Amino acid sequence: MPLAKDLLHPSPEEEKRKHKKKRLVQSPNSYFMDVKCPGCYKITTVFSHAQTVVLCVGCSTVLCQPTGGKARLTEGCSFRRKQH
Amino acid sequence: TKKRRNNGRAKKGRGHVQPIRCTNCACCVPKDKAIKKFVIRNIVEAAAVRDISEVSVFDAYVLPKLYVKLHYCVSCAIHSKVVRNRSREARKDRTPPPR
Amino acid sequence: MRAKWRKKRMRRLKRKRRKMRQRSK
Amino acid sequence: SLGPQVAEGENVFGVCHIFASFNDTFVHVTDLSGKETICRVTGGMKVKADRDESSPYAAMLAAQDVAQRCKELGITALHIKLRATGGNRTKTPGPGAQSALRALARSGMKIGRIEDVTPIPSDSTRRKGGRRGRRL
Amino acid sequence: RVQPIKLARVTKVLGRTGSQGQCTQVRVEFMDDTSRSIIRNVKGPVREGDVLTLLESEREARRL
Amino acid sequence: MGRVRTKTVKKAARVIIEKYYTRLGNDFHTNKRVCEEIAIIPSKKLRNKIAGYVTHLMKRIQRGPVRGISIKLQEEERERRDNYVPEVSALDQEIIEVDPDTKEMLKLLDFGSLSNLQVTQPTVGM
Amino acid sequence: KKVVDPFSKKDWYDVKAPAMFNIRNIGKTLVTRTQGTKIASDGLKGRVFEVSLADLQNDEVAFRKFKLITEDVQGKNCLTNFHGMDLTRDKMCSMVKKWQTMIEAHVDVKTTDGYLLHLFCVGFTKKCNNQIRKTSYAQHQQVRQIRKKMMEIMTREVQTNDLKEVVNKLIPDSIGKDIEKACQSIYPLHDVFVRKVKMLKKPKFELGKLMELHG
RNA sequence: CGCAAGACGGACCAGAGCGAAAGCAUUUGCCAAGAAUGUUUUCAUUAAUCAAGAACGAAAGUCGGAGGUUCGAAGACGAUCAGAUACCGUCGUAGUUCCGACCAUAAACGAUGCCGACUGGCGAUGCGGCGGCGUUAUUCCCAUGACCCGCCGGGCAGCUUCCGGGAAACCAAAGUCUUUGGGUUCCGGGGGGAGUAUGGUUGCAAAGCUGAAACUUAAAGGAAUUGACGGAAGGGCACCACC
Ligand SMILES: [Mg+2]
Ligand SMILES: [Mg+2]
Ligand SMILES: [Mg+2]
Ligand SMILES: [Mg+2]
Ligand SMILES: [Mg+2]
Ligand SMILES: [Mg+2]
Ligand SMILES: [Mg+2]
Ligand SMILES: [Mg+2]
Ligand SMILES: [Mg+2]
Ligand SMILES: [Mg+2]
Ligand SMILES: [Mg+2]
Ligand SMILES: [Mg+2]
Ligand SMILES: [Mg+2]
Ligand SMILES: [Mg+2]
Ligand SMILES: [Mg+2]
Ligand SMILES: [Mg+2]
Ligand SMILES: [Mg+2]
Ligand SMILES: [Mg+2]
Ligand SMILES: [Mg+2]
Ligand SMILES: [Mg+2]
Ligand SMILES: [Mg+2]
Ligand SMILES: [Mg+2]
Ligand SMILES: [Mg+2]
Ligand SMILES: [Mg+2]
Ligand SMILES: [Mg+2]
Ligand SMILES: [Mg+2]
Ligand SMILES: [Mg+2]
Ligand SMILES: [Mg+2]
Ligand SMILES: [Mg+2]
Ligand SMILES: [Mg+2]
Ligand SMILES: [Mg+2]
Ligand SMILES: [Mg+2]
Ligand SMILES: [Mg+2]
Ligand SMILES: [Mg+2]
Ligand SMILES: [Mg+2]
Ligand SMILES: [Mg+2]
Ligand SMILES: [Mg+2]
Ligand SMILES: [Mg+2]
Ligand SMILES: [Mg+2]
Ligand SMILES: [Mg+2]
Ligand SMILES: [Mg+2]
Ligand SMILES: [Mg+2]
Ligand SMILES: [Mg+2]
Ligand SMILES: [Mg+2]
Ligand SMILES: [Mg+2]
Repeated sequence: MPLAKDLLHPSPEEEKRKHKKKRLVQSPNSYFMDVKCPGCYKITTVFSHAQTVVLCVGCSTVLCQPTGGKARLTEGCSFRRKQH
Repeated sequence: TKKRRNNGRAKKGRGHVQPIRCTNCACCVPKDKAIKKFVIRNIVEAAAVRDISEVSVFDAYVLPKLYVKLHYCVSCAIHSKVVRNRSREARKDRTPPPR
Repeated sequence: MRAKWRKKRMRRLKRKRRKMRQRSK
Repeated sequence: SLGPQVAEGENVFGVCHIFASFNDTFVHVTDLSGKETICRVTGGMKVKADRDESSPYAAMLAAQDVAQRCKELGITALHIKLRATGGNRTKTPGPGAQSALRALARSGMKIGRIEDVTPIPSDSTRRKGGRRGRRL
Repeated sequence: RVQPIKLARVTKVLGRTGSQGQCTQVRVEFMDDTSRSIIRNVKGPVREGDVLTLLESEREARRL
Repeated sequence: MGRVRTKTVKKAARVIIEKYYTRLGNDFHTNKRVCEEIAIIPSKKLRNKIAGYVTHLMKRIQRGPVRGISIKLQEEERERRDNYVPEVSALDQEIIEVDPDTKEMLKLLDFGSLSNLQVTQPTVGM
Repeated sequence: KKVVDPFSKKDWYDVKAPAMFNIRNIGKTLVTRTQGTKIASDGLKGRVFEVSLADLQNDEVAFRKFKLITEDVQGKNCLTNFHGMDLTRDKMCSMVKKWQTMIEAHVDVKTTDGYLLHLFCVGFTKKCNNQIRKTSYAQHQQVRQIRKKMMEIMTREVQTNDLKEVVNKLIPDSIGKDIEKACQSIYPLHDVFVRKVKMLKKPKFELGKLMELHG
């Protein structure tokens, strides 16, 4: 801290290290993604921190798993961030 | 006036700790306020080790150690010169004495 | 102690006096 | 005082049980099983004042008195089991301990495997003395 | 209850112990097996190298 | 006994050596005469103790330098070693080579030659 | 007993060890010879000898004291059988040190014989070679899982065996050697032993089964 | 060598953890409870502090059963001493332990009400999450665990300094205060008489809660400084000290 930091224009890489509530505008750390299992072929889109066992609408018994944070996928291929 | 920041005791974030008896006084002090000492020494003395290592039945024998854990009340630990009273600012050293 | 024992002595005298009073009446 | 029918090279083994309290010290000695016993000498037999009953000299006077008796029968080498008082108490050997142990290595015997044995409790009963300890 | 005399030679003087500082700590050899060594407490003015005389070589005194 | 020279004996003997160093040899009986000539010591007993410390200091100064006496003949050999040293006519050279994270520190300062590279063992010190 | 010279009435004996051990001669005992009714062979049974391992195999470590009771005498020979192992004190006291976690377990089991054992185990977490934190503490669920594994392994290795095969595993301690490798994908656990074995119930005598061991 | 009983869970055990506080440590199982963390889930002011009232409340102590190993008020002796109704020693009742009812106190202490905002640096540490070069274990894997390097929450703490404050010891709060006002609850007014007298109330009892006045007095007290002393510690010294 230099006693002259300017707050209206924070660092584009520091603004992403502070907690989600504590940056100039609030912004979630979650995102949406299109999972694509091997085998049966559908493009079901899942939340990141899913906390539900989702299913592919077909030939899968499972598609992601709940954890303390981000869901862990079994074999889901693409999972592109959907970027809107 | 207050003499120690920690009241001469380890307890923080706790209500009670089970006591423990001194080893010579048989007093009754908290397990975190007592003065502990681990002692590891040969079962033989260093004067005798060359005589006992001379009349073994076996050729290679490394004699056993004696492990003992001691706890002292404060009065008995000061009467037995285990610790000494220290200068006022020299009271805030936590590192154990040099070997 | 001297506060402890003062308290104890006052307590025992108070007991004696209360007994005397309530036994008188 | 006959012994085994072999005495030439090998060593007929035994066991010591040095009990070394303050107040007094015992040098026992038994056979290899512990059950049957041989001469037993204690520091208070050798000295005539209570204050001396545990001292390095009273212990050195006892170790020899046991060594001569054992050598008289069959026992040439000895195993050692060293005892403090134990049982919610001192659990450190008294002043006779070191002194009796050297005093039979010097007087003929041969020392075997030496071990420490003293009753240590897993949280025993309440120790004598009072909550404020035995003050002096 | 019977032990012969032993003759030791002083090899080093350690310090002057005793309550009035009267006796002297000293380390001795044994003049038959120079391998042995004990620490003894003498009463007169020892120098270095002179032959003491021990009436019981088995003891080893450790303070005043 | 004692024999702990006082600070009035250890200050004469320090000035005298600074002023007269080329007379004060290494024996005591000649120094006992030089000191009697140069300064005024108002006693025989003091004169001898001063001239007896002078000899100690002289024996010591025929080794390395002592930290109370600045003599002329021993300054210049330090002045030399500060003016230059027997080691090099070249500089310790510009031709020296370094490793990553500094190539990019220069990539934003524009350097392009005389370097090297080695990505260090892959976790912090152990 | 202070009648004249009670040591001129004693007879010496031998003491052998079961045929798993190399040095099969433990030592000697002694006993008052047969008198009015207290026959000596009565007095030579139920004697427990505690014998370090090194005086049996001659090639293994000096801790691991075994115990041997006698069961019958055959002409100045005391024949003995397994009774339970322990560990010497100082080895134990010198494993237990600060900034660690001492994991312990125990089970009750039978051999294929009626020998009802009561085992004990002990293990200590490891400071990994590359560490910097001054402590090597385990959580509680990891401890619990390790205990489950330690009880499970230690029961398999006994239930399927006769007394002789389990003693043959105890001699080099293959048990702790196996557990140290099993519990390594939870917490490295640098030290594992079988600190004690107690014999609880033992079946009928069967002299012939005894002489199987000493054959 | 073996049997029985009751209490106690050492070493690991830490300026570590959990709980509203008192308090809580052998294994395994069952029962409900909880903080923190993650969230692009839901309701939409539901909140803070609280007279009256209410739950828990160490040890001792009371009442009725069961038990009774160790320790041990009272007590009986033995020493020590001028005396010793004490310190020390041997013995020993109530008690100490469990079940059911009472009791509501403690240096119950961080001697420091609770809720919210702002104001320096540094390393560690327990829980959760996220990112990352190696090493390591299992099936060669991936997943996961042990380690190593950072970041984010909230937690017990520590070092540091002319932020500032204070009578100072000292405190990152005991700061943002004569440049005085974020919200609200309990409570102090020189020292003693005195937590006494009395009235009420609760309790089987022991006692708790609420609680005066007459009268008497120039000080009682807090932090720090310099001495003198100590049957306190570390060095050193003298035949007006000793050996
Ligand atoms: Mg004070
Ligand atoms: Mg907490
Ligand atoms: Mg608190
Ligand atoms: Mg408390
Ligand atoms: Mg005292
Ligand atoms: Mg029990
Ligand atoms: Mg335990
Ligand atoms: Mg914990
Ligand atoms: Mg109220
Ligand atoms: Mg209670
Ligand atoms: Mg009670
Ligand atoms: Mg009642
Ligand atoms: Mg009863
Ligand atoms: Mg009495
Ligand atoms: Mg008196
Ligand atoms: Mg009396
Ligand atoms: Mg008494
Ligand atoms: Mg008693
Ligand atoms: Mg009460
Ligand atoms: Mg109540
Ligand atoms: Mg109160
Ligand atoms: Mg209060
Ligand atoms: Mg606040
Ligand atoms: Mg973590
Ligand atoms: Mg933290
Ligand atoms: Mg200031
Ligand atoms: Mg701070
Ligand atoms: Mg702060
Ligand atoms: Mg802090
Ligand atoms: Mg404030
Ligand atoms: Mg303010
Ligand atoms: Mg404010
Ligand atoms: Mg007032
Ligand atoms: Mg007055
Ligand atoms: Mg008052
Ligand atoms: Mg009041
Ligand atoms: Mg009233
Ligand atoms: Mg009322
Ligand atoms: Mg009433
Ligand atoms: Mg009032
Ligand atoms: Mg004051
Ligand atoms: Mg001193
Ligand atoms: Mg003198
Ligand atoms: Mg005089
Ligand atoms: Mg004299």
